[PDB]
Amino acid sequence: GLPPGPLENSSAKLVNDEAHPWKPLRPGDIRGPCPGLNTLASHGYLPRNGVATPAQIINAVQEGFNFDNQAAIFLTYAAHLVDGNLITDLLSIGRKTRLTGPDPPPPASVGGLNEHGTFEGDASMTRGDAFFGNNHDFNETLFEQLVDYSNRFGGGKYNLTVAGELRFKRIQDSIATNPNFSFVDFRFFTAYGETTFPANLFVDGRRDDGQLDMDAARSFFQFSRMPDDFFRAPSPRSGTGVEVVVQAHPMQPGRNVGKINSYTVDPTSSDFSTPCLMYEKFVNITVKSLYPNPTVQLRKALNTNLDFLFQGVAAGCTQVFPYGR
Ligand code: HEM
Ligand SMILES: CCCCCC/C=C\CCCCCCCC(=O)O
Ligand SMILES: *[C@@H]1O[C@H](CO)[C@@H](O)[C@H](O)[C@H]1NC(C)=O
Ligand SMILES: *[C@@H]1O[C@H](CO)[C@@H](O)[C@H](O)[C@H]1NC(C)=O
Ligand SMILES: *[C@@H]1O[C@H](CO)[C@@H](O)[C@H](O)[C@H]1NC(C)=O
Ligand SMILES: *[C@@H]1O[C@H](CO)[C@@H](O)[C@H](O)[C@H]1NC(C)=O
Ligand SMILES: *[C@@H]1O[C@H](CO)[C@@H](O)[C@H](O)[C@H]1NC(C)=O
Ligand SMILES: [Cl-]
Ligand SMILES: [Mg+2]
Repeated sequence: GLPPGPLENSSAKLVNDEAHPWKPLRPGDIRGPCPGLNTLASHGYLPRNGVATPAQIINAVQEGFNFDNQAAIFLTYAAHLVDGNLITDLLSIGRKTRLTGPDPPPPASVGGLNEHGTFEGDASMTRGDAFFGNNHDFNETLFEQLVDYSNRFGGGKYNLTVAGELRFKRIQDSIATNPNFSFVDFRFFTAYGETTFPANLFVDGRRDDGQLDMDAARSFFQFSRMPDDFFRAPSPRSGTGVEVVVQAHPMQPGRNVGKINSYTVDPTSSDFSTPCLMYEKFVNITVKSLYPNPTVQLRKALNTNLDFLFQGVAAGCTQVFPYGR
């Protein structure tokens, strides 16, 4: 289906309401590395089994959290192109599942949001690096480090100042311990934006003061659960304040080169000075590598989802056509 448009009414409102109660997981229900999508699934804004269409994800992030339309389109179609089934139009918000339907040929993985190095990647705040065995489950030790950083830099709340310090701490922890640490291109961009989302979208919309309390933080990050009486944000937003997080500790894109403490800058990577290059590499290298020579029906589904992705790309970038027009 076509990407949904913006909300007709973007006011703050109760989203933890009678039609969207929290429920625990049933056998087979899928949760993944994103506390936002996990919460929408666990309140029935998404299918509770954690398998959804791109149109369902965009409608859910808008309706439940007031995620802005352009950000919703960009992230949802990027995730879907690399992790979703383009023929069935289904994406797992976590593990690979037969529920997304018959797989395309390799090297396409259709691995769900849990797939390392497509969307998901290293130096997550509350999830471990894939090298350490689990890139998707809530991690109590890492959450307690978020709490400690909130206590030291946020007077006990998570805010953009905390985000700037913890983002850097998590990068330095991956450099020191993950010999395969990768922090380039799409992950370099998304890792900074994600640190703003708790301050912008998990804060009750009646306050909208960017100060997330640790009870609410644990409820979203661990239990995929809105606070009792949670109001969504009072206007559409996604990553506003990311400039504060970058400014705290500016980093160049790079990777460890098969050993700890070997962080080597990659001059072929996009960075914040080359946002259009991030889009071009994502399509020309990442998507094309999964679907190098697609059959007629896949090519058509790729071209449709690539058009939708471009709708979420900031004005002033040129659309690229890896399978022609
Ligand atoms: C619109 C579509 C969305 C997609 C496709 C998506 C996908 C993802 C993925 C794959 C990750 C894992 C990246 C990583 O840390 O390795 C992630 C992280 C995250 N997402 Fe989402 N997300 C979306 C929307 C949102 C929304 C609406 C929120 C909040 C309301 C949100 C909050 C987060 C947070 C806080 C993290 C970081 C978790 C951490 O580092 O501990 N996302 N998202
Ligand atoms: C734009 C904020 C920088 C980092 C935050 C994570 C990335 C995406 C948030 C939504 C922006 C969607 C369009 C970006 C434009 C582009 O891809 O060139
Ligand atoms: C918009 O939503 C608000 C509360 O969420 C409500 O008070 C108002 O009546 C709504 N506007 C329309 C167009 O219905
Ligand atoms: C290691 O990094 C490579 C790409 O640099 C990636 O393909 C691979 O999945 C990573 N593995 C883990 C578990 O980090
Ligand atoms: C959580 O993260 C810590 C710190 O990186 C790690 O040592 C631990 O093995 C992870 N897993 C669990 C289940 O706590
Ligand atoms: C985070 O909270 C601390 C303590 O209240 C404060 O000094 C700092 O200015 C806050 N930062 C933001 C961006 O709100
Ligand atoms: C992507 O491929 C297009 C041609 O399809 C080309 O114009 C563009 O320069 C490429 N961008 C890269 C590799 O960054
Ligand atoms: Cl919007
Ligand atoms: Mg991760």
